[PDB]
Amino acid sequence: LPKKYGG
Amino acid sequence: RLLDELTLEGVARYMQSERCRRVICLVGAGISTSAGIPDFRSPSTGLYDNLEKYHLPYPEAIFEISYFKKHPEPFFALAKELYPGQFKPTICHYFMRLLKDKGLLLRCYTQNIDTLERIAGLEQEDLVEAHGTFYTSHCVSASCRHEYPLSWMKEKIFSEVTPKCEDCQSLVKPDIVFFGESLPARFFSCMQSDFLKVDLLLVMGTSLQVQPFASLISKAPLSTPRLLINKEKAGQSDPFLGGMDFDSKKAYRDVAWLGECDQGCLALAELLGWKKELEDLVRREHASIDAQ
Ligand SMILES: *C(=O)C(C)(C)CSCCCCCCCCCCCC
Ligand SMILES: [Zn+2]
Repeated sequence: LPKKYGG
Repeated sequence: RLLDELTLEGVARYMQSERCRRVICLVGAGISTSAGIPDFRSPSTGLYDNLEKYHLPYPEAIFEISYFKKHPEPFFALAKELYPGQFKPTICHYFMRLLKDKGLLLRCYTQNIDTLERIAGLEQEDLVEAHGTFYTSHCVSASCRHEYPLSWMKEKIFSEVTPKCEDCQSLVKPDIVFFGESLPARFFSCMQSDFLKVDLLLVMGTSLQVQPFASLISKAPLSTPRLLINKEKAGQSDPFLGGMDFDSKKAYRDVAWLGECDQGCLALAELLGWKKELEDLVRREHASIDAQ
């Protein structure tokens, strides 16, 4: 699953 | 078009018609500021400003999972500084409880971690907490994962004792999504099902700037009306990088009510004939919280 990033 | 006019009155009439059965709410920090909860993703809040004494490799390290697991003390020191004095949900939160009571709430997707949706009476099934929540915490060891309630976590934060698991003595972390952690599987699974079923999108207190949450508005069926209740207009295509269309001659389903989220939800409840119900619920729940 996608990881949490700034954007 | 489903709305007879692109106004709050048009949305209220649609909500009262047989066509509007299932509402999805998308909410952000703007629905909790009147509860005293600051916007944690706003540079104006200054989260990254006074971190000198922690000697971090970079300011954002205080919210990154790998750094946290090695050096959790800075995060918990900041959590004590920012911990709210009270958890009293807003008119906006209780408006969503009314939606639930009346069988209209399909789901609330929230970017907030402050637990106010739950206090206001939304249940786990009703919620997609896109960035997790402080409501529960877990031992970080994969083989253990003991769960702890917020009262347990609060006590550790305020006594300045780094929270450790009573079973295995690993760190215990609030269930918010740190940078570098996976976003919740529930966010993607619910999105794939809910937006097949939605009749109205109620977007409140979010500037729709943080992904993937902001892309939820593009998941609505083309006919589904979308109402923004927010201090500022948001969600339109970006003339540079590039969406909501409130104002063009091609606009047909998006409506912006600009003002405080509480006043917008109050105005909508009033049009719906729910104002007394909402006042009575809020005053009762606030009285109950003030009396704890
Ligand atoms: C991702 O964008 C996250 C989830 C990290 C944004 S939250 C960033 C700031 C968190 C500060 C720690 C919380 C302070 C205490 C809040 C208690 C609420 C119940
Ligand atoms: Zn454990």
